Amino acid sequence: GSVIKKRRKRMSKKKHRKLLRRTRVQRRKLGK
Amino acid sequence: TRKCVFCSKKGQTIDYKDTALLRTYISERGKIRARRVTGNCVQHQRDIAVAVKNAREVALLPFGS
Amino acid sequence: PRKGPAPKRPLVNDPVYGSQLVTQLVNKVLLEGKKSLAERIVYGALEQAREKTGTDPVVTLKRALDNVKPALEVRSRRVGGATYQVPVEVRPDRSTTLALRWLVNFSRQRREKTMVERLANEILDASNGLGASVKRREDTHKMAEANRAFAHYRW
Amino acid sequence: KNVPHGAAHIKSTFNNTIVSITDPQGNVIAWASSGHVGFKGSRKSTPFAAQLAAENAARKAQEHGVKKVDVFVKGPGSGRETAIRSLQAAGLEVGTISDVTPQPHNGCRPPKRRR
RNA sequence: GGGAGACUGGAAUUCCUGGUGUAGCGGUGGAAUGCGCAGAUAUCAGGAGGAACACCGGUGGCGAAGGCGGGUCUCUGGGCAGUAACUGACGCUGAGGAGCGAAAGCGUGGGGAGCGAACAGGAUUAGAUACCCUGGUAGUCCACGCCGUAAACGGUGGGUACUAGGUGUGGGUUUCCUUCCUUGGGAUCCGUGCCGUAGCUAACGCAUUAAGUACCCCGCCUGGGGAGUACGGCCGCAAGGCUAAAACUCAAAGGAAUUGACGGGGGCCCGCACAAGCGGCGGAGCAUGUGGAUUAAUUCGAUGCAACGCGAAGAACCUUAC
Repeated sequence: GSVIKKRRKRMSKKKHRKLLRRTRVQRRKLGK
Repeated sequence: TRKCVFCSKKGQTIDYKDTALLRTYISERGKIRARRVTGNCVQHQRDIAVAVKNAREVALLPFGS
Repeated sequence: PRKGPAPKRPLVNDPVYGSQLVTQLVNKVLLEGKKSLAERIVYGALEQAREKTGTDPVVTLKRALDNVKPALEVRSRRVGGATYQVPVEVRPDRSTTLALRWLVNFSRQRREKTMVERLANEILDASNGLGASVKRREDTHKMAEANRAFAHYRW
Repeated sequence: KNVPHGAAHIKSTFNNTIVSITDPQGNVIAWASSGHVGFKGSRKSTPFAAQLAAENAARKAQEHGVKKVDVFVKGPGSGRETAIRSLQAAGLEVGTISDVTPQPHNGCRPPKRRR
């Protein structure tokens, strides 16, 4: 295969983990 | 790769006390000689190796000059 | 170059002295197409070596043939990434040049006016083999044996 | 003092070169490095620098009367044969050449690689 | 070198102690930060502690996969070959389910030599939250638990039967000559590689270790983004893992190979391109031409090699365009 498909999916993965980190404390609040 | 003497009906028994037999297959500096040059088989190289190694530990051969 | 050259001009035997070894120098020391004036000096420079020492110019051939004989020196290369030196066998053309650069070409600086009596004086000193020019021959001698055991490359 | 026989320890890395002349036991009687010669910076590793350091260290050792020296080299520096040949030029009349470089039996972890 | 427990060996790095010993050491494309001058680096002797095991060692061995090599003892799993003694289809696959599962990460308790995410300075740079350098904490290590994911790749599910061979290599059996050793050759069983027919493939290529010819059972796929995301649920101390959509939007996203172009990719070969040799420029004075400028104009061009005694092979007026 080609690596473009992998770094296309990698960016969505990398961006999403950042979103969970930033909203880590807020998620534990509305999760009550 | 001339032949494996040890691997001879007419071949000695490898012991960790026969310092003499081992000198033949260790270098000038402890190195255990390879099998490409020595020529021995796989099974018996494995022997010389465990021998040279045990010997060195009972202080009968240099851990490397 | 890339294939191998040839010796183009021939070392013609001298007309009056019959030695291509002299022919080596009369053309080695030279000027702007001045083989006329070069004829004047090259016979007017061993002229004192004929009379001031008293020995004939054939003897002038003999003394300067054997007095200044570097004949083997060293040379640089890329080896060592530095100025590593290895001895090399050299034709005596680079040997008389070692003295020519301090010869009658450079003998002006000593307080020696009266044109060619000084240029005869230097080639007189060239016969001597202990004069001014042989210092570089000695300088490269001590340099060659400074890296005495540097010939194992042997180019 | 007065010791006729001694040992020379040359350590030559990619950055420097250290020469110390010692008694047969190991006590240092004269040491000189490339930085003590006068070089400073990237020039310590050059073959020229090692040649001068051996020349200087040998000169100090001759002042204490050493006549013959036994040489042990150690390190991957370029100035190893140059350090030896300089000891010959000073006239220390070296003995036997040896080589003692510490190679581990896969012991400690080497540092991170360079990019 | 299949696995678990216990004991144990030395070479090196670090640190401590004591000699010898002065002025540097370290680092890089170059440096500085840093360590020293209170005795560093170097060097000899003694000691402390932790981690990994040069040579053997490889396109070799073992394990279902992950993975597994310093030595010895104890306990234990699997495999192959030979004899056909034994039961007599007891086989194969296997939805859910259960166990094992590199590394990082989490908890409680030890340990910490080197290396070192984060963190400090030093440097490069227009800027350095980087590459480079000097330091450095969790971690890397051990005991008991948890996590359950990787390019966890041969990117190739398991079983079975058949279909030209040649050459290597690792185990176990045996006929033809015998020295009576074994790389003597011969045949057969089981691994592991390279090449190569029939055949297959879009092509690359696979090719008795099939991606060929057939049968049985399981998993999975149905255009690209949104998205392996949200919502609901299960598991988890936490990090998060598993099952898994829709609105909207695009007319493509893709796999293989050909030809050019390009590379701060490689090889080879030529040229006064270097090396051999001679003479100059660069230092002085003056001629020319450009730039910087002052000015009323100091006409218009040319600008790197491939502009600069160039459009000029003729500016006292004309030339001349200011």
